[PDB]
Amino acid sequence: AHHHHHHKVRLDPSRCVGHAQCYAVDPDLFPIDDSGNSILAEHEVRPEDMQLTRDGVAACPEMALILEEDDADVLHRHQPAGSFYLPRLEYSTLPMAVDRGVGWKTLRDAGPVVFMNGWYYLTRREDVLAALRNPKVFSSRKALQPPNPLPVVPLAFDPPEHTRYRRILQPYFSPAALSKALPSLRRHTVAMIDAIAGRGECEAMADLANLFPFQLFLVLYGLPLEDRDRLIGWKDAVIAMSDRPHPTEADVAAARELLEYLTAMVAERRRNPGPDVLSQVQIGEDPLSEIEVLGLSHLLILAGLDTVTAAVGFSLLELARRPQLRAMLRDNPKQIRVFIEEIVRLEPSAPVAPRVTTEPVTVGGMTLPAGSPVRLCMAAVNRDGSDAMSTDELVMDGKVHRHWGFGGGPHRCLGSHLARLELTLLVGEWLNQIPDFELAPDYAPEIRFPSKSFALKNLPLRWS
Ligand code: HEM
Ligand code: F3S
Ligand code: NI
Ligand code: NI
Ligand code: NI
Ligand code: NI
Ligand code: NI
Ligand code: NI
Repeated sequence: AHHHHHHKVRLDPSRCVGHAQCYAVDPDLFPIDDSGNSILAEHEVRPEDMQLTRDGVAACPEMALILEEDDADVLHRHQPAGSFYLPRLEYSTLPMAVDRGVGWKTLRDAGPVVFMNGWYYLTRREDVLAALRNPKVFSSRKALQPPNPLPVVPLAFDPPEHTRYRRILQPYFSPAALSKALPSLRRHTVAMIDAIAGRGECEAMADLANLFPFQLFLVLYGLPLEDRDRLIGWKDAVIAMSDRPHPTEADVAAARELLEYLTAMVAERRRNPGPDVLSQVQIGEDPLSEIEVLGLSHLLILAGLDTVTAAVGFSLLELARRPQLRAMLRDNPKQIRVFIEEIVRLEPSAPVAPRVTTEPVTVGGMTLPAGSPVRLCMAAVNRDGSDAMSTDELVMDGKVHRHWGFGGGPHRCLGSHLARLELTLLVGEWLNQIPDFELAPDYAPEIRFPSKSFALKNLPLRWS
């Protein structure tokens, strides 16, 4: 018994991509810099800190924190294809509409690699996590730019270009940076909840979730608040047309009007820079060009808003069904954060990441030729059952869980800190003013499937 070995924890710097989940477990044990990346220095773990240290190590989706036995001494020194049968499924008949767990289980069980409708889906954690970390082989640039001259900054870039974009942009998107915005975001969120509360009922998607992200976006980036509904309209049309081989005249015009609006905004920020993000990325040691900030602005609008909308809906749905959970969470920011992580783990708004391979690669004993289109199944991995943080159930055990709902590897969601901030604000201020509410009768929650959204079609709520 009494040979109790002590432990040390260290950071593998090549694995950290700044998820900052470790910091959420304990900010003093797991410090981060102004870009949201761990600055933990290797050290002996105090016996009283062992459980929180294990929790932080368990929270990192890149496995970048390593706990090892502190056992160095004078003797023990520490040095400083086989598969030819391709499974095929039809995407559109996966059982997704009612229960994502049943849907991803159907896909997972067909095999490590499943061909559906032109794409190779990688369904298994080993392959997905490895592929996310291997941008040389699994390229984002080859997959994620429409043949559109406006660069999709930073989504459609590989290292080293991608690395520069992340170095430049992460200081503006970190927990430290966004904390300065929180009084503003909280004030606007309180106002939105107050508009809802006095009604006694809503259809939460159309009435709140569809509006809340763009409202806060305008506040964050200093855009005119009266432009919200025009901008939502443009966003909705440009999202809808991305799937269309032959966009309508209304589609083309919507895209043109959004481009013209953002072009004028970006040019004005370059002429008269203020203490805002879109101004400041355009000056300093390594400036972004106007076209780069324009591409970034389009990406934030088209990818950072409907994702939060969808997560709002799932958050309110689950609270509506669970009265005792509502009561625990109210005025409980630490457990609200636990809850929001479970919602993103179980109902990630972008459940797969597309890539194109640059060289042959063997996955599941199967070799995929160079140039293969590949979808990495984050959502399925989040539910693969391989540990207690990976079930199909909502798990409220007081701990921050690792998951891949915000992606992983270098493209890990740039807005992940913001998404968590907005979702925890919403849940907290909803429960503050609307502690008890229920689903309207005869409601069955479903997503629209197959489609470009994994969000609830609607969410009818009622209260007194
Ligand atoms: C719950 C809400 C959100 C979820 C589930 C989500 C999910 C994701 C995922 C999985 C990726 C990686 C895609 C890939 O590897 O190809 C990603 C990338 C990205 N997301 Fe988020 N997102 C959310 C909210 C936001 C917000 C609020 C913003 C900013 C306003 C945003 C901006 C971005 C950007 C700029 C990237 C590209 C990062 C890069 O390629 O380096 N997202 N998102
Ligand atoms: S910030 Fe922390 S959660 Fe992981 S990716 Fe870096 S050690
Ligand atoms: Ni002993
Ligand atoms: Ni002894
Ligand atoms: Ni001792
Ligand atoms: Ni040990
Ligand atoms: Ni050792
Ligand atoms: Ni030993």
